[PDB]
Amino acid sequence: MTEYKLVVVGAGGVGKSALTIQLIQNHFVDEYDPTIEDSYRKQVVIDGETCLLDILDTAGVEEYSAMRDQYMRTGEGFLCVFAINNTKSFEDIHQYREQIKRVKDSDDVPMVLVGNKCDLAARTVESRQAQDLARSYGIPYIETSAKTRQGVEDAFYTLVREIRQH
Ligand SMILES: Nc1nc2c(ncn2[C@@H]2O[C@H](COP(=O)(O)OP(=O)(O)NP(=O)(O)O)[C@@H](O)[C@H]2O)c(=O)[nH]1
Ligand SMILES: [Ca+2]
Ligand SMILES: [Mg+2]
Ligand SMILES: [Mg+2]
Repeated sequence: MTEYKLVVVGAGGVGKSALTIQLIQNHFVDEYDPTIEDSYRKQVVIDGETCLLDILDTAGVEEYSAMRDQYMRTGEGFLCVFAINNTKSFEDIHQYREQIKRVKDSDDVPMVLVGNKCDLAARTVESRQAQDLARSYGIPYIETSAKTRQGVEDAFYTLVREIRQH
């Protein structure tokens, strides 16, 4: 049926893999195993439409992000993830937005800004600060927790709804 190619990007350790695995496999990965490039596929019904989700989980660690650019080129929408307890990952979003623009050769790419680890209390990125960044990009800001599942489905489904507006 209809297929949506989603790509999850962001700094190392922000929770890209945990988010993807929680969405697809329904469990929380507690350990930290740096990702090279992994893909997941699953048939789901989103807003009444039966579709195929192809999610590319990318590397956030520089040393493991070799051919990242090439893997991303096929993506139709991107989840730009940072962790609410990692100010540097939030400041890093700028770099991922630029990479996406290069990979897609477009300044109009479906995207969603995601502030992950919202279950943690050492918050250094306030909601309003992220809402403002998202507003400047003209995209939605959603907070998530791969641990509790809060906002996880919302984040991924919202990205699909953004692709549909493209
Ligand atoms: N409390 C909490 N921990 C989280 C959350 N998401 C991820 N983590 C934890 O953060 C660590 C890194 O998560 P991981 O998904 O591997 O991050 P990544 O962005 O995929 N890293 P990499 O880019 O190297 O592939 C793990 O110990 C994981 O359990 C969350 O929502 N809440
Ligand atoms: Ca391990
Ligand atoms: Mg990972
Ligand atoms: Mg501050």
